[PDB]
Amino acid sequence: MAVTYNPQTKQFHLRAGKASYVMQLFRSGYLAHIYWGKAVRDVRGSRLDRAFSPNPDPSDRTFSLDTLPQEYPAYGNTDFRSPAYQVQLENGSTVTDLRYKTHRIYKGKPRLNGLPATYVEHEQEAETLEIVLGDALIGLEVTLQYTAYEKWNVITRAARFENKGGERLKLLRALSMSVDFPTADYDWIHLPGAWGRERWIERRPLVTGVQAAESRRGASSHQQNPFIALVAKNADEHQGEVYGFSFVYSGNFLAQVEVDQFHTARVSMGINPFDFTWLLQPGESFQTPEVVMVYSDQGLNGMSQTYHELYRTRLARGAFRDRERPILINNWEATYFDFNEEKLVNIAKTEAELGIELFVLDDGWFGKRDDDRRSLGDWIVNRRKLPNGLDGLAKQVNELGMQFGLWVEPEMVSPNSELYRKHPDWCLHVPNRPRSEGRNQLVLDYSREDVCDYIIETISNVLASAPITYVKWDMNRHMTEIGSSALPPERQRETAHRYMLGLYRVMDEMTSRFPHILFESCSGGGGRFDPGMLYYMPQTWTSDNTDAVSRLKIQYGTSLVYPISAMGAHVSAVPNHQVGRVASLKARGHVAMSGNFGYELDITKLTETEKQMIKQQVAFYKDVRRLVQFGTFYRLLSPFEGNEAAWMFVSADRSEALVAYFRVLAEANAPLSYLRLKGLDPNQDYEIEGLGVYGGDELMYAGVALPYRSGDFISMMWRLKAV
Amino acid sequence: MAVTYNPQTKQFHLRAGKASYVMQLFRSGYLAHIYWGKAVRDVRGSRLDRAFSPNPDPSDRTFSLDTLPQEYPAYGNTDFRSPAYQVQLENGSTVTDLRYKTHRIYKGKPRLNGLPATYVEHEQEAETLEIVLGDALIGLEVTLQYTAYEKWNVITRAARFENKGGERLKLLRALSMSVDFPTADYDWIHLPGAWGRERWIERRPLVTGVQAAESRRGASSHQQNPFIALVAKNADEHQGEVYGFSFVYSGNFLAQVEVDQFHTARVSMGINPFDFTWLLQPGESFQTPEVVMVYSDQGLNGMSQTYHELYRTRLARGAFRDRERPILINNWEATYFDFNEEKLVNIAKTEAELGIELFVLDDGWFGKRDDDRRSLGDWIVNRRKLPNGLDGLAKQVNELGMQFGLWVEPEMVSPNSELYRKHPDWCLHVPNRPRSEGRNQLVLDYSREDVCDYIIETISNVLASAPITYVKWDMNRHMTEIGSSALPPERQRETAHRYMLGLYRVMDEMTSRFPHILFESCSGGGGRFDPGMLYYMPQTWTSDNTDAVSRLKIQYGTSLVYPISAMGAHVSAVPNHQVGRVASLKARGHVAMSGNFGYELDITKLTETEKQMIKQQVAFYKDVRRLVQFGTFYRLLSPFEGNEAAWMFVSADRSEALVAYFRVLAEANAPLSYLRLKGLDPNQDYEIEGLGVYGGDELMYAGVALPYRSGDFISMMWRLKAV
Repeated sequence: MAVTYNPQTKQFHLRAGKASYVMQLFRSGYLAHIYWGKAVRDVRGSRLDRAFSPNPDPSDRTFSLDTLPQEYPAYGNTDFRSPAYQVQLENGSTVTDLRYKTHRIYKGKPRLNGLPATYVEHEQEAETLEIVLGDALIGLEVTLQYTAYEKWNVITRAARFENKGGERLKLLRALSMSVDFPTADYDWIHLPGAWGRERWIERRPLVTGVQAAESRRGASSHQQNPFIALVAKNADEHQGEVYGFSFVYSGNFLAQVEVDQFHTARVSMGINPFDFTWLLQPGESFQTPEVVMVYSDQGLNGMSQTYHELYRTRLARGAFRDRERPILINNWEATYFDFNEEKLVNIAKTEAELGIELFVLDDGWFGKRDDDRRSLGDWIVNRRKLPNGLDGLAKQVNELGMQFGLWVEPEMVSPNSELYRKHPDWCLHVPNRPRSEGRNQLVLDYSREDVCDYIIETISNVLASAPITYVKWDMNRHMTEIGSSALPPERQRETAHRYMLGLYRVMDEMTSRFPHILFESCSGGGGRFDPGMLYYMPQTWTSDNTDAVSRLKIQYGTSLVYPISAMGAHVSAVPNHQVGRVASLKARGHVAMSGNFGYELDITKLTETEKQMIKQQVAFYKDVRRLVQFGTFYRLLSPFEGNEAAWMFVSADRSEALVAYFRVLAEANAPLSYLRLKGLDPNQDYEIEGLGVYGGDELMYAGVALPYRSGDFISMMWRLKAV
Repeated sequence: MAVTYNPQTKQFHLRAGKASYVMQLFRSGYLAHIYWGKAVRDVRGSRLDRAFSPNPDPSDRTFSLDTLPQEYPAYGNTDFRSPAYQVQLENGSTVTDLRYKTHRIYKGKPRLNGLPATYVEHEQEAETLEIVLGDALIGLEVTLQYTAYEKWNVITRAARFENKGGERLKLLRALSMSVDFPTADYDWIHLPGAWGRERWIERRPLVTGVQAAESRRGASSHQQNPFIALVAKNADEHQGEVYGFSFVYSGNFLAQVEVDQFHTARVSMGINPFDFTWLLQPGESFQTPEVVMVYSDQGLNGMSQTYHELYRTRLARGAFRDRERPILINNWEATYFDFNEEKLVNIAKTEAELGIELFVLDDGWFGKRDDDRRSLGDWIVNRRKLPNGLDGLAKQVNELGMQFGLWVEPEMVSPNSELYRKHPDWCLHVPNRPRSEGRNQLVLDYSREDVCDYIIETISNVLASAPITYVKWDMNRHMTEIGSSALPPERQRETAHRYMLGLYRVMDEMTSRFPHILFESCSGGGGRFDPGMLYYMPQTWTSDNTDAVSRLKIQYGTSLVYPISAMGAHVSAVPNHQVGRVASLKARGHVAMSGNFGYELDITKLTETEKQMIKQQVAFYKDVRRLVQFGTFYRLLSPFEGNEAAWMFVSADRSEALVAYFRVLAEANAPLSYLRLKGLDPNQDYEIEGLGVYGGDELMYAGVALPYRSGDFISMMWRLKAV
C-alpha cells in the first residue's frame, strides 16, 4: 500500500504486502525499472554503454534505451527490444519519445473506464501512483497507473493514452505493462490447453529470444490462458521466488518474455497487438486493461493463495461474492433437447430429495432451438415446450425447495433466426466475404450499441419473467472475419476490442439488473476463464471435460490463478464422453468436490445405491463447502509431474482441513506412498476421520502413510479437525 | 531436382538430393503441407474437425484452416495460428482468401528481383515449381516459389505478391515461407549472440506457444543470426533428423516456431513484420527474399555440410568463389589512426618476408577521419597522410610481393562531414526528431537512388585509383529513427527494406565494377554474417573478438551454417582486448588457422622468435589452406557442451585431413582424453604427423589417445595423410 517518491533519489518505492517494486527517474526524464522482489527498506538505483546500442543523447554516450531497464519502452529511438507500445503518426513515422512530466500519489484504487479491474472497499486497502509521460512534439500523453495493495503482495498496472495534440495518432500496440528484469535466470510457466483440456501447467527454461502465449480468437481462449509467471530455477509449490502476471481481460492477449543479448528478461502483457489498432483523434483517450502482478518467495502456493484471496474478495463482485455457492444439477443429458414441462417437476422432486439445491434448465427452451443449429438470437420462450412459460416451471421447482436456473448464449445468432433475417448486418463480418460458422452460428457485433441494447432488452425480458436465481452465460465459438459495418475503415481493427467492451457493458448491466441471480460464465467450458470475466460473473464452468482423471490436470492448473470458489466441477455419468473412461462414483465425487460442486447427469438413470451415494456426497459437500470454497488451498502433488495429484483446504484459523489424494495406474506390489501436508499448526493435534489422531507437525514433516491400495484410479478424501 | 505433380492425387512431390518435400491440393483449392523428410517414393496425403476450430465452408464441416497443415496460411478465415502473410484492404479489413489457381514446373532456378538467391550454373542442377494462388475478390495473386536441388537435400522457398486488382493493398506481413510439421517433438536451435560473441549455439525444447529469434536492427545482427533449426530429440552432430531454415537476407528478420493446441509445429521465416508494411498499388508486385531449407538424417554435421557446399559454390559468386583466399594482415593496431607513407612500406617488406600475401590499409586514410568521429561519407584520399595517393603506396606494396587492400564504410555519414552539410536529408531520419548516433555517426538513406548513385560514384573513384585487390566493407551501427524524406507517409515503413534493396544494388554494382577485388563484408565483426551478404562478398569478418577461447564458440556456431571459406579468423596480439586473456601464439594460430586465416597486429612489436613462429604458421596454413577452406568440415566436440572443442577437415577423396583439438581449464592429474574422428575411409591407413600410423577405422571407432597435458589452454593440430 505504502507508495512513496523520494525527490532526492527520484525513486518511486511501491510497498505491496511483503514485496517492494521500485522505479527511478533517469537523466532527461526516462523512467527506469529498478527492483521487484521481497520488501526492502531501500535499494539504490552499470555498463549501459554497449557496442551497437546507440545513444539517444549525442551529448551523453553513457547509455542507450537498448540497455536501460524500463517500465514502458518504445522502439525506434535506440531501444531494439520488444516495445510496450507503438504509435504511427500521420507522416507515417512510428517514432515516439515519451518522457516523464509529473506524477501523483493517492489512496485507494481507481476504476478503469469501460473495464473490469481489481478494486478496494476502503481507501486504506491500497495506494495508487500515476506517472504522467509525454511526447511534447506530438502531444501524446501516457499515464502509467500503478496500485500497491496493503495486505497482499500485489502490484497492478495499466496505461492510459491521450492525444493532446492536433493530429491523428494510431496506436499499433498498447500493452498494459512491461518490466525489465536484470537477469533471465528463471523458468517461465504458462497455461496452454485446448477444449476439454484447459490450463495444463507448462514450465520451460527461457530462451535468448522471445517466448509467448497469446490468443487471436477474440476470447482469452482454451488454447492459452492469459497468465504467465517467471519462477526461480529451484522454486516449487512450497518455496522459492515466483512472479505472476495475470491479465484482467477476456479478449485477445499477448503475454511475452523477451530475453536480450545481455540476458535481461523483458516481460510484457496486454491486448494482442496482432490485428489490432486504435485510432485516437485529438482529445481522445485509450485505457488498457490491467495486469495483476504477484510476488512470492513461498513458491507457487504462495502466489496462488494471493491471487485466490485478491480475486475472490476484490475482483469478483455482487451478492454472492462471499457466499457459499449452490450445489446444482444441470438437466441437459436427461433430455439433450427432448423436453416438456411434465418430466421436469418430478425430476426436481427426486433431485430435491437428494439434497441438491439448484435446478438448471439447459439449451433449447427458446424459439426453434433444437440442435446446435437454430434460433440463437431469438430469446423468447418457445411456448410449445413450456406453455406455462418459465414462471410455472420455476415456481413449482421453488415449492420443491430448489432454486431455478437457466442457460443463455446471447453473443450468438443463427443464420436461420428472425434476428438474422431482420438485421443481417448485426453480425461480425467484413464486406463481400463468406461468413464462416462455428457450430452453425455467427457472432453478434457487440461493438454496436444497437446490438447491445437489443440483447440487454431481450435477455432482461426473459430473466424478469420468472423467479430465476442462476444463469449460465455460454459462448460457443471464436471470432472470424472480424469487422463491423458500423465502424469506418480506419477503425476496423478496433472491432475485437470494442466487441469486448460491448460485452462488458452488457454483462455489467445484466448483473446489476438482476442482483438475485448468481451468474456463471461459460465458453465451451473454460474458454474464457480469466479475471476479466470473474469481475462480472463470480464463477465459471471450468471445462466441458468432466472425466475424473482429466479434471485432475485441469483443476490443478486452473487453481494456479483462480479461486476454488469460481471453479465449477461437476459429477457426470460414465462412459465418459470426451475421453472414454470409467472411474467410481466415489472418485468423480472426490475430484468434483474439490471445486465448486455440482452435477451433470440424468437422474432418471440412477440406481438406488447410486442416488444413495449422491445423497451422501451432497451431505458431505455441504459439510465442507465453506472450507473448499473459502479456505486456503494448497497444492501438494502435481499430476504434471507424475501419476499422483494431491491438494488440501485449510480453514482460516487452521482448526479444520480437507485433504484429497489421487493416483492413476497404481502398479501391483507397489512401494508404500506418503503424503506430507501443509498449512497446519504444528503444535496442534488433529483428528483425521478414519485414521486417528496426528500432530500437525507429524502430518507436515513426516506425512501420512497412505492406506496401501492398487488399481486404475485411487481416490481418497479426509476431513481433519483440531482435537 | 525432380519435381512432379500427380493430377490424380493432386500432390506435388519435390525430390531434393535424398529428401522429399510433398504438398497436396485440398478441397476448394487449399494447399496442404504433407511431408518433409527422408526421400520416399510416395506418401499419401485425420480429425481436421476440432472444437472451436471453425469451418470456412458451411457446407463442409470436415475441416478448419485452424487445423489443416499449410504452405502459406492466412489469419482471419478460420485459422487462428500465426499467419505467413497479412494484407489490409482499403476498407480496413484484413481478411484475404488465397486459393490455388494454377502452377508451372521448369528446369533450373530463377533469379529473384532485386535480391540475392542461391543459383544454378546448369539447368540440370535443380527444378523449380511455382504455385499461383489468388484471391479473386481483391485481385491479390501470390506465387509460391519452390526450388529442389538435384545434388543436395535443399528446398528453397520464396513468395511473390502481385496486385492484379484496382484497389490499394497494404502488406502488413510477407514472410518467405511457412511449414506445418505434424508433431512438435523436436528441440529448436538458433544462434543468439552479441558483439564480440556472435552465434552461440542455443538448443531448447519447444514450448506450446511461440518462440522466435528476430532482428529489428535493420541488419541481420550480432544478436540473432537468421538461422533456426528443428532437431530430433536425440539428434547430435553425427546422426539424427535435422531441418535447417536459413534466410538469404541481411536486414530485419523473424524466425519463428509456433506450436498449437494440437502440438503441430508451424515454422515460419521472412522479413520481420515488426515496423514493416509494403504498399502495392494496382499492377505492383513484391518479391520476398528466399529461405534455404535443408534436411539431414546425419545430424548437424550432415546439415552443415550441405549448407557449406551450397553456399560456397552456389551462393557466393565472382572470381574468388572457388579460389584459395589470401593470408592477410590488417595494419590498424600498428598505428590506430597514426599513419603516413614512410612506415607502411618497410612494414610491408617485413610482412612479405614472413610470407604474408595481402597488405590491408585500415580506417583513417580519408578526409579528416582521425577518430570514430569524423569525415565518414567524404571518400577522398586525405592527401596529407598519403601525398602520393593510394597508387604509390599500393604499387610499392605490390613490388614487395604482396597484394594491397583497403577498408571502406560507405553506409555511414558523419554529422561533421561535407556530405552531411550539403545533403543533411540524405540520412535515415524522421521529421522533427533527434537523429540518434551510433559511434558518432548517422546512417545514409540507401533507399534513395541519389544516395546510392553517389556512393557508387565515390567509392569507384577510389577503387579505380590504385591496384587494389581486396576491400573490407564495414558497417558499424544499427538503424534508428527509420524513415526517408523521399518516401510518402504511406510508404515510410518500407524504408528499412528499401534500404537493404539499395545496399544490394550498390554492392552488386561495386563487385561487378571491380572483378579483381576480393570483397569481405564486415559489421563490427559478424553483425551481418548471413547468406544475403555472402552472395555479394564471398567472405566475412566473423567477429571483432579475436580471443582464442572466445573464438572457439564463435567459430563453432558460425560453422553451423556458413562455409569455412567465408569465415575470417585472425591471430591478434595479447593482452586480448574484448576479454583479457593470454594464450600461446601457437594456440591463437591453431584457432585462426581453422578459419579463413589472417593477422591483426603490429609487426613492429614482435620478437624474432615470434616472427619465426608466424613465418611457420604462414607456411603451415599455405600447406593446409585448400583443405581448410574447401574440405569437408566435421565438428567433433562442442565448447557449448563442456571445456573441449574439436573439429576436422577432410579432402574430397578422403586421402588427407587436418584435425584440431582444444581444451580449456584442464585440471591437474586428469583422466586421459580421447578423440574419435569422422569422415575417413575406414579401410585406409593414415599417417598422423607426430603420432604414427593408424587405420581410418581405428581413428573413428576407437579414437586417438590424446597426448596427456594440463594447463589453462591446450591446443593441438595434426595433419593426416593416407599411407
